[PDB]
Amino acid sequence: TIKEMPQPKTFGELKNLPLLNTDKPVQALMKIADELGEIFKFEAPGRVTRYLSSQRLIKEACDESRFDKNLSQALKFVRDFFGDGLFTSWTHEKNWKKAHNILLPSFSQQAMKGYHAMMVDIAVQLVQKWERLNADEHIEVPEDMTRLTLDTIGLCGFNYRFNSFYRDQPHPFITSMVRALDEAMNKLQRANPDDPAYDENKRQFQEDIKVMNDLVDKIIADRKASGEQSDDLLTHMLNGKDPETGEPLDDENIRYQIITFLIAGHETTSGLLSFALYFLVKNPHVLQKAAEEAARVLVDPVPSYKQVKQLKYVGMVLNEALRLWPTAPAFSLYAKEDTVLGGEYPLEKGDELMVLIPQLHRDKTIWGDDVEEFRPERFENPSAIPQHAFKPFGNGQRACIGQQFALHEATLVLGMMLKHFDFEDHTNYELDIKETLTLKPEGFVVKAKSKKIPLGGI
Ligand code: HEM
Ligand SMILES: CCCCCCCCCCCCCCCC(=O)O
Repeated sequence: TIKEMPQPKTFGELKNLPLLNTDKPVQALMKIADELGEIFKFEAPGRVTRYLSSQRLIKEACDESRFDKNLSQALKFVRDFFGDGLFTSWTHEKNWKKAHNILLPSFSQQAMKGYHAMMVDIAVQLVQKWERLNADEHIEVPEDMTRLTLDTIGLCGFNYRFNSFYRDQPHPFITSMVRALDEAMNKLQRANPDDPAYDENKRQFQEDIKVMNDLVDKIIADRKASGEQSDDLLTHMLNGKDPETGEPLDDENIRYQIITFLIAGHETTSGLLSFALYFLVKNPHVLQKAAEEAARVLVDPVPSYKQVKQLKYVGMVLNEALRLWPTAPAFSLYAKEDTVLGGEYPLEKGDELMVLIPQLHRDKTIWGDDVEEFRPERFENPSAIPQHAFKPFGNGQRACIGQQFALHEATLVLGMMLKHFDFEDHTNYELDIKETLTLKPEGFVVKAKSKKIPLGGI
């Protein structure tokens, strides 16, 4: 001995399923995890997942020799349109490593230096929009963040312009992405999909996916012509060949990586830049500190690569935002063999472990008692932080390929936002967190008066 494991309330045949009959499943699971602690079992009709909340257990699950990435029920649903791309394939699925190798040089420090110019293009457009608002007006934060993040990935990665800033409503691709992620979440809590009560759902689902796939076609079409060709993420998808297998990617898989990187390459970064600004307005002193570093370092009209790299405190602000609200709030692992977790819990081959990231980031035994407060200075000495305490970019070889992309874009943009503007929480915003598997504040609005510093170029 050995336990034994805590389980939340059950509802007969459906077991734990009713508990997440909410538009906010992750957040509910955090509250469940507040009461039950480090580990709890969740069972739905014919599936069982153990949710982990503590560093001492999550460090173990992060042992790549014992546990490997698992497609959760969530990821299996996302696989309907993510296909067999990097996010939704098994580690030992031929197409994972093949694509990993092929696409990896598109995230090397030399690619970032080359993505910078286009990152600034989109950032300048956002600043300009904010500069051009009338005094009677406010900024819709996540809406504008999504505008930036999608346009950024679309240009740096595909040399395609979404022109999100030439639209006052969300881009159709986003509307369709949100509806498709929204359904994926809503299949988690129904376990009766056949029912023609869900006939309209799968009709709109297929409608959304076609909208997404129609865009990919335009992206590929634009590439074939072009001429003055770039050397970006798409160029590697078409021309790169994998040393191990000696193979290029097949067209079926390319289509899936375009959809994967268009979605996973912006959505969570949008959430990050939203949550980051929110915390900064709720915490006006750290904002000031961030504004000072911004102003001191960004001495040119347009930031260089080296200058973003110098925005140290901004980096800490984004990390602390990732601590409290990691925008991809969970990842799944399975036991490679029969094993015992933390000396107390016996697991069978292929049992599921969901890492509840936000709860991991609130483990008092790691972060000290003040876990709920926003304090970027925690990351002044990361060496003190134990291994596998901070995991907002996943784990191991299945960790986020686009991590430095997200951060660099988020650092540049937040840095520029703070140089050019003073922000005001005019409505005194109360945090509502929308759940689309990913996490993002809903209705978060602010006002910005211009610091009237000039811009433009590069
Ligand atoms: C704050 C911004 C971001 C967050 C919080 C984030 C979060 C994550 C997490 C938690 C995983 C691991 C998934 C899992 O274990 O199931 C992951 C993997 C991945 N992310 Fe990100 N990500 C971010 C930015 C990006 C960007 C900008 C891209 C595209 C350039 C991207 C593309 C991917 C891909 C392709 C994988 C899976 C790769 C593989 O398995 O080889 N991510 N991300
Ligand atoms: C942009 C890529 C999207 C991939 C999804 C990443 C977010 C992790 C999944 C969160 C779902 C958590 C809800 C619990 C689901 C359940 O057990 O029923």
